[PDB]
Amino acid sequence: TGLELLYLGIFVAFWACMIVVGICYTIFDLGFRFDVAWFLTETSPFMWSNLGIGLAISLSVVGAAWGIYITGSSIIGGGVKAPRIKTKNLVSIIFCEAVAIYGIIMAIVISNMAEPFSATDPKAIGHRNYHAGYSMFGAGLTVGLSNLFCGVCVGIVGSGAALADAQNPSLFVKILIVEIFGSAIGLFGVIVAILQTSRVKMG
Amino acid sequence: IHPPVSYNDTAPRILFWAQNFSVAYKDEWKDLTSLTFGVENLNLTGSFWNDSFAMLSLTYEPLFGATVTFKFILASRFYPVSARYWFTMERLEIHSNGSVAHFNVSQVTGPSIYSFHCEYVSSLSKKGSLLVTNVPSLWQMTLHNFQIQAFNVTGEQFSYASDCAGFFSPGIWMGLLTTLFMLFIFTYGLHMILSLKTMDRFDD
Amino acid sequence: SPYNLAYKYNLEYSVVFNLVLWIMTGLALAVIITSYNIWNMDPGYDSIIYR
Amino acid sequence: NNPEYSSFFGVMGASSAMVFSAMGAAYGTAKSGTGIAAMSVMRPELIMKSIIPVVMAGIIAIYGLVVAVLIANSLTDGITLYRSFLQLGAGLSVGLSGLAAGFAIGIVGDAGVRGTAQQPRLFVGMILILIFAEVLGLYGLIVALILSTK
Amino acid sequence: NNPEYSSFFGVMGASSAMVFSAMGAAYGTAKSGTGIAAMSVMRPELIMKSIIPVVMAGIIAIYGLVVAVLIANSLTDGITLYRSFLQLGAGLSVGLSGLAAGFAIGIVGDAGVRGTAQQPRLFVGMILILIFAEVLGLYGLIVALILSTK
Amino acid sequence: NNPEYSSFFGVMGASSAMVFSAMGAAYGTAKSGTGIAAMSVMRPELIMKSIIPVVMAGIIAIYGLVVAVLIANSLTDGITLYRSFLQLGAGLSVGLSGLAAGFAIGIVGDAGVRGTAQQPRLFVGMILILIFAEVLGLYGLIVALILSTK
Amino acid sequence: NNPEYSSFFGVMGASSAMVFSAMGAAYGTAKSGTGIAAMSVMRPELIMKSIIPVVMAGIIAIYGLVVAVLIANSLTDGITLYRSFLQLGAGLSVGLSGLAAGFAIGIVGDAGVRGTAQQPRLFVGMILILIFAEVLGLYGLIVALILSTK
Amino acid sequence: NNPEYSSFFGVMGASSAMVFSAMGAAYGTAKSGTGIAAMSVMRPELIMKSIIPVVMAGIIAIYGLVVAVLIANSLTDGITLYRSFLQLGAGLSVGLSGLAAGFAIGIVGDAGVRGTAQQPRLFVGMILILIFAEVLGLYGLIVALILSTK
Amino acid sequence: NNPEYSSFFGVMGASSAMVFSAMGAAYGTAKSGTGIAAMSVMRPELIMKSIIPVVMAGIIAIYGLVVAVLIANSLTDGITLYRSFLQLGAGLSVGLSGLAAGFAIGIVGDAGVRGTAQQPRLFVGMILILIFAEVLGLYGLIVALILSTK
Amino acid sequence: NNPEYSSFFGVMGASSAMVFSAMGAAYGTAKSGTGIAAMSVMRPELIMKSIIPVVMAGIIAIYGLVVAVLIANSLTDGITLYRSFLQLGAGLSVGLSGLAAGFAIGIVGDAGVRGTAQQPRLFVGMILILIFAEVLGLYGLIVALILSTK
Amino acid sequence: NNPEYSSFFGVMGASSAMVFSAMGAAYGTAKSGTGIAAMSVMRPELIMKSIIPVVMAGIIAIYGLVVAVLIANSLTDGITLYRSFLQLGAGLSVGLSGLAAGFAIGIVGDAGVRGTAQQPRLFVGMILILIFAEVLGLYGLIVALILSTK
Amino acid sequence: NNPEYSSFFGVMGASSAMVFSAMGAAYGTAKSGTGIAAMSVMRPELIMKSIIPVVMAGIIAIYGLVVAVLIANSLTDGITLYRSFLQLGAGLSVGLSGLAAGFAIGIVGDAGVRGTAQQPRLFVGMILILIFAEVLGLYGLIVALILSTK
Repeated sequence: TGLELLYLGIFVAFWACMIVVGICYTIFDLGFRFDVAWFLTETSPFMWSNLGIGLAISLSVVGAAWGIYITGSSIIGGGVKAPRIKTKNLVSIIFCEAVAIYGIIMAIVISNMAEPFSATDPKAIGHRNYHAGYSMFGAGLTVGLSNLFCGVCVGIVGSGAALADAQNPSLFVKILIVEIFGSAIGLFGVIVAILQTSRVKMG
Repeated sequence: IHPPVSYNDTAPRILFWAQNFSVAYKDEWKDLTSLTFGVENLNLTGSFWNDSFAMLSLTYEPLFGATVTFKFILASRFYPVSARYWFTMERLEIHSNGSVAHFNVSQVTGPSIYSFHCEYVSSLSKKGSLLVTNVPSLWQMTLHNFQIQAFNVTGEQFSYASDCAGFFSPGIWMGLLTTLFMLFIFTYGLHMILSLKTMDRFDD
Repeated sequence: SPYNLAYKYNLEYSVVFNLVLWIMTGLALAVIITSYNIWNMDPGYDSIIYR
Repeated sequence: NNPEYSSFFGVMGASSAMVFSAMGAAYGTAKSGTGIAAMSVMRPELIMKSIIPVVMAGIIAIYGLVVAVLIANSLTDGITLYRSFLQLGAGLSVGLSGLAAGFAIGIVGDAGVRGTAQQPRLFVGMILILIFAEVLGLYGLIVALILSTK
Repeated sequence: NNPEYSSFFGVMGASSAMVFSAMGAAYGTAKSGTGIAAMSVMRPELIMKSIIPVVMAGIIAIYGLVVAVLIANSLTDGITLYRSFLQLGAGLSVGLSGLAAGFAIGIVGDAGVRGTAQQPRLFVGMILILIFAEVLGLYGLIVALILSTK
Repeated sequence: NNPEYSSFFGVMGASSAMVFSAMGAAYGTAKSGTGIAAMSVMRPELIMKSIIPVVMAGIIAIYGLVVAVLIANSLTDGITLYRSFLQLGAGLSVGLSGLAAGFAIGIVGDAGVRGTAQQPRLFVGMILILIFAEVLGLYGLIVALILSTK
Repeated sequence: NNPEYSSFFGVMGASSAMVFSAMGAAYGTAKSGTGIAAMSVMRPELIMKSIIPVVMAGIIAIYGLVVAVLIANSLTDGITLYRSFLQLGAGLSVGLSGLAAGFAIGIVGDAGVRGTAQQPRLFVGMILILIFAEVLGLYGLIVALILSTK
Repeated sequence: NNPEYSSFFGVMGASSAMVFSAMGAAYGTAKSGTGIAAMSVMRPELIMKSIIPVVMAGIIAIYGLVVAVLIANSLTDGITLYRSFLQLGAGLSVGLSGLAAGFAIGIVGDAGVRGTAQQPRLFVGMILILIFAEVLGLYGLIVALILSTK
Repeated sequence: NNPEYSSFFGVMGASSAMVFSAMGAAYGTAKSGTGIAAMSVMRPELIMKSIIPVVMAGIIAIYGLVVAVLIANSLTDGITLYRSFLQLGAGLSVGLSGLAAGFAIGIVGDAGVRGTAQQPRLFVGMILILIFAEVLGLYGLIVALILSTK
Repeated sequence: NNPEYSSFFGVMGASSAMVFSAMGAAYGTAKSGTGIAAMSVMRPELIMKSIIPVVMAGIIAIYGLVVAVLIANSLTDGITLYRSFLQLGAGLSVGLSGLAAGFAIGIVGDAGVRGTAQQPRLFVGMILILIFAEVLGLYGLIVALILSTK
Repeated sequence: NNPEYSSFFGVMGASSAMVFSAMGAAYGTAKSGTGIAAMSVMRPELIMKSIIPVVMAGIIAIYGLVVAVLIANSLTDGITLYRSFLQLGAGLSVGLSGLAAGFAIGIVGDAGVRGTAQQPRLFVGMILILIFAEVLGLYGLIVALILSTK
Repeated sequence: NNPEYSSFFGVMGASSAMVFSAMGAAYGTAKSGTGIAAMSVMRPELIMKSIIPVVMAGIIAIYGLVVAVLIANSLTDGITLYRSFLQLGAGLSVGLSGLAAGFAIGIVGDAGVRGTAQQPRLFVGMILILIFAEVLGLYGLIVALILSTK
């Protein structure tokens, strides 16, 4: 209970304050404040780029860890009464790890796009450079969260497969198709992050 | 209260005020305030105003043994996204007897309906470094509580002022978008670690 | 003021605000969380709760 | 020309398009896959029928991919701010509708395989209920194409 | 004349029409689809009658689609600011009324389908109650049509 | 003369009037449909007579529509902000009163229907407590009409 | 002259008087109708005399209507902030005091009705308790009449 | 002279004095009503005596009202900010202390009446403890009177 | 001369000192009252001794009042910011230490009174514990007096 | 000269040292007092030994008082931010280390006492464990003394 | 030259690398220590083999250490924001990866320890699954070694 | 050149080292002390060995104190932000690593101590896993010493 009330309390108090601020800045005619242009312009392009790089890893690794803990715990729990489980079902672990590898590849590619601007003014930075910062953030967040959800998916269905296999061995190869449809999601997160990255250049 | 400088052409056009106006040449500081505000004989030569450009000009003859003129250069481009005219002081130029020292003015911008106010338009880092020199300079300046308005003025009274300091800054947004992002991540850390449990029993 | 001068809001004001807002939100959450934890603490009177 | 931050909303279009469809397709597949695997122990023959909720949740990932590709191939530093907002609308409109479809597919896929394993006549009903779930991803795609290619 | 960002509200209109109608229809389909799936084990003949909740949840998705298409085809590069807010209004009005209608079609559909398997007479009662659930979508549509064409 | 943002509040009036009344009517109809469905298992005869909680939830949906059309038909470019706040207050006043009425119709509709099966004399009581729930939607209308036409 | 936003607070006052008292009278009606309906199986006759909690819940909504009308008739473009703030205060004062009175009427009405079902003496007691509940809505009205007329 | 917004705090004072004291009085009345009702089955006589916690909860709303009227009479357009903050402080200081008193009267009322029905000697103890609950509002009133008049 | 938005902090001092202390004394009173009530059934004689935790909670409200009064009398139009913050720190320090002592008394009063009815020897242990509980209110007072006169 | 408003953090330091250590000592006392009270029924002799967790909890409040007084004595209107922050950090360092120590003292007091009544040999163990729980407050105090006097 | 705040992001980088990998390794060790405790009572001989998930959780925190040291050795006042954000990237990238890998090692460790105890054929299976979990920490390390040296 | 407000980060450094290390060591101690006192009833001979988790919890607080002193004795008025952020980084880096180690020490202490009473062989296993829990505080220290000395 207490942590749910804390997160709900923060979420409600935050969005209630954004409603009151949104109304108050509107009705007082302060629309020259709330300058989202100022926020996106003066917030450094390096921040967006590096959140993109670090999330492309860490959200993918958070997905793959979630995936490993879920399928690996059923593997071990069923493997008590069915020692055959440990080999065939390891594919659900290898597909979780593939979701992290999709992360690592995409984060290394984004890291190879990061370069020093040597500029501290919005016009001196110029459009290509802001566009790099944002598109690198977006690519990294796209792969990062797509892999997060793919890892949650693969482990879940891998737990399904391992608990079914423990009861009837012939089921494993037939069920295992669902982990392919899971692992497609991470790959689509990679394809989008590739396309978001494909046009950027920092410098 | 010291009376604002009021450039008059058919009507009041440019209003200017400070708590304290000062300058230095070779780091020798002087107070211009009594030489400026409420001075009916104040020399405004070379000043100009237009619908879309403005040039306030303050000339001092006895200052540092030289005729020194201070130019404020202000623009009011329409900005397409914002769809309001936005005032921006572009440059401050110290027209000295020998040459011109150039200062860019940083954050001096606001919506045209409203005026602008700042605690320290200044060349000194201790007072915000809003006046920038890309080259070495013999000059320093500080406008404590600088307030300016240079288009759609009415009467001698300033309109509502946009302040140079809001609830946030670029350094703070970068700070918060890290801290109030990694506190989401630390909360995931804290929610799982606080969800650790132990057995209430052990085996036979 | 007759000239309609500005309210003289200082520089550093975004820093004062992000000190006082986040220090007060930290203190107010530390009070609220602790107060919630002690207010909903188990009073532990199992010897009589059933009689 | 355009402002420097112009491409931010369009980037969040492409990212929302994929991420919320990945969330949809992952929950739709995860939920359905638990159903399929648990069900298959009782009725091992039913796997080749019971994969259909998963293929449906895979189509939601394809909808998120399609719009994210079209947005990403339509991004540039020179983008007008108007098109950049339309690209965000497109990305949310497929992404969150893909998520809405994923939720429905996941819930009805799991109930549908479980029902089907007791009563094989549900299978036609399950396909109809999945069509009415998966078509929300298609409506998200229609609106997202209309926005992203305008 | 108008803010270059003005289209952003009408774009959140088009998205919200679609997204919140999809979330309405998804919940309507998830909830009643679970009901149909469990129900069909006891009364298999009712599959091709009990589908009506799901069909009406699809109609809420259609209301989202109509307004989202209407807004998206009515957006323009230089859109007049109040005409953009009208489009936001239209999009939330149908979108969230669609969500509300979806909530009712979901719960009425699930309860009404299970109830009908217990009680063959309930079918006419369920349909009358589902019309009073689905018409909320239609009122959401009427307001949104009027706003989006004002 | 009049502010740029002025019509946004007028829009939020129309939209809220509809959306919160749809939420109210949806909740009223979801609880009432649950009650009628589970009631009907041992009472065929009541399936028609018991639909009155749903019908009164359908009226809350019309109180939302009426104000939402009345606001929508009065939005325009020149709106002087004051009329837009009046419209927001109208839209929240009917909308959230419709939400409160819908909450009450739901709870009294469920409990009242279940009780009516157990004791048919309850039915006149269920009508009386429902008049007192439905009238909150009417007060919501009265205030909203006054504000939106001041 | 007075700020253009000034009417907003008065309008939110009018809305608040209606909305928060409708929430109060709804909750009071919902709990009271639950208690009445649950009673009826054991005591079919008491369902008429047990309306009184619902009538008092209705009266809380009438107090919020009165202040919502008095505020809504007391509005003009140039309204001074001083007066608009009085109207916001009046609105919240009756509104949330009506909500408070509603929480009381509900909890008292349910427990009081279900008690009276088992104990015919309790009626004479619970009416006094319901009066000490409903008077909160009257205190809220008194402060709202007092505020809105300064 | 004052700024235009000056009266806001003082009005939130007047309203908060009534609102939070009405919430304290509602909570105390709701819990006391539940206790009284639930126990009266075993004790038909104690309903006439066990009203005292309800009366004391009512007295907390009176303490709110007193300050709310004293503040509201002390309002004007020209009010100096100092007196306007003092009125907010006074309003919270009675209002929330009334809410604290009402919590204590609620818990002591419910537990006290239940205990009294199981042991009639408790009645004196309950009255003493309820006075120690009720005086918390009166301390809140002292501070509100001191703040509102200096 | 001195800025306003400065008497406000001192008012929040006085308010907090009364409000959080009254909350502390309320939780102390409420928990103790539940204890004393439930206790009296098994040991009717102990009521007059077992009042001690209620009165130990009672002093917390009074410690709040002392500081509230001291701050409130020390307020003025244009109070020096330093003196106003000192009054805030005092007001919190008593109010929230009062709150800490309120919980401490509530929990050890509820447990201690129950324990004492099962074992009379606990009476001395209970009041010894209530020292190190009630002294927290006193320490809030000490620092609050130091701050209020610094 | 140096910033006004600087006092606020120094004042918050005094309040944090008191309030959080009072919360720590309240938790420590409370949790321990539930232990002592519930234990005493089984072992009426152990009461006077079992107080030591309550005494050590009280000492945590003394540590917070010591720093709070030292801070308050070290405040001035002209306080350089260096001293003002040093006072805030001192305040939190004892306040929250005392809170931590208070958590530990409350848990090991209760567990230590309940164990000790079942086996008197644990008493020395409860003391040794409790010294390691209490010394955290002493470390917090050391850092607070070092900071506030830097 | 560079902005005043510039070095801060690299600092939080160094902190997160140690803190988040500490949390992961702490959880890893706590789950594994619990599994070891529940396992040892039945299979005491097995402990020296069942230490594997603990030592692997300790290795995860070395990956945090290595990066937190590399970042810290790379800090200076004059640091350009590019190097500072690369170092924040290294910080979260090892940090949250180590955190996540620690969660997998903990949960797989607790299972693998309890599983091996009942079935010695799983000891190699637990080692293998944990090697995949450790490699997820190594991926965070690889990118954090890249970024901290870029 | 040096700004004002520089102290906040360095000071929150010192305080966070102490506070979070104290929280860590308080959780480590609370869980271990629960374990020891619940366990030792059956095994008096283990008291003077089962203290080791509590001793290791104390050492985490010492790592906190070391860094908090090392920071507190290296603050100066107008310190550069670079050293000040480094002192924050050091502060958090030990403090939260001590918190993480505190959780691990707590859990291995509770499970390892309670398990030992039924199986003496576990004690040496508990020591080893408890070194792996303790050493995270030491990695936190190593990083914190490094940052605070750049």
